[PDB]
Amino acid sequence: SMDVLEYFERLKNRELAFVLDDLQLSDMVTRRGFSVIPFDDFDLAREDHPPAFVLVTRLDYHGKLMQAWETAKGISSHLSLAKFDTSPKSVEYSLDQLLSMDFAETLKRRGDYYDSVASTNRMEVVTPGAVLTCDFGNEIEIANNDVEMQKGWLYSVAEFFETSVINLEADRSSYTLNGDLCFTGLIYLCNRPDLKERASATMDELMRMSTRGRNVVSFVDNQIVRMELGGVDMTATLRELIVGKEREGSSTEFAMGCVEYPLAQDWTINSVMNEGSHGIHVGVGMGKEIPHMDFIAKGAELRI
Ligand SMILES: [Zn+2]
Ligand SMILES: [Zn+2]
Repeated sequence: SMDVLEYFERLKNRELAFVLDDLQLSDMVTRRGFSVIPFDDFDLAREDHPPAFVLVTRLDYHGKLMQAWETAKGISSHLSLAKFDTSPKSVEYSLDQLLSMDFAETLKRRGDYYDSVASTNRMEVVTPGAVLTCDFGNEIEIANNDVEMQKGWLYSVAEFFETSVINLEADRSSYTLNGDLCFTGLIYLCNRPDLKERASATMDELMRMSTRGRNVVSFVDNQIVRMELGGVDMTATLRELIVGKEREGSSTEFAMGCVEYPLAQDWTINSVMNEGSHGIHVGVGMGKEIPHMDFIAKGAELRI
């Protein structure tokens, strides 16, 4: 059972089997010094298989990987970009971001942030013109927090870049949000091709707006009640895409990014890498009938 830092040092040193699902992306990966093997040729089931990094670009392959979880018997994480933007531009950006960052530095902030959620009942997020409060319940649901990677467990890399609390069982099974959050940009995640066809165009509009000025999201009783992007109120567009669907405005994720990205971020690119941006991000939607939006505030400071 390999240690997480042991895993990523090998990733930095190109000592991992790079499993790839779209071979048209092979040249960009091999140009970065990795030996690539197609997805359908790597035996995740064999226990002696070498420690692997899987890049899933396609939703059908994202499903094939999920089919192999209970059968997996070795060491593997995977960067799942199938549910975000899967263009070469997004893929090159995601890999450049991952391969440039300081992993050990990221994992300790992550460890420290979990040392903060467990102890405290209240968190205050201060952004330039806003303050957000988070009241953790007595029973919080969290994303996998293993620091030594277990055998047969398919780790999503992203969960190594953030400390994430989520309201999965019910609307407020873990935490409640009241107040405002001024954020930098956003990403959005869709689990189905049906949803991605409907919302992607709109969500990309919202992302580009986020570059044009003040971004602010407001919560009352853990329900999103206002969404300002580029200094303009878009709450009407928010309601059209959440009303009458799933839990509507219920916040679904409260998480803390732990990555000091050395390379410039691009907030027009819907890549999961941006969710790990050092700071705070809030989640709305489950990616089923509403895209799971993540309003990400970078330089945000925390208060207990
Ligand atoms: Zn998150
Ligand atoms: Zn999220």
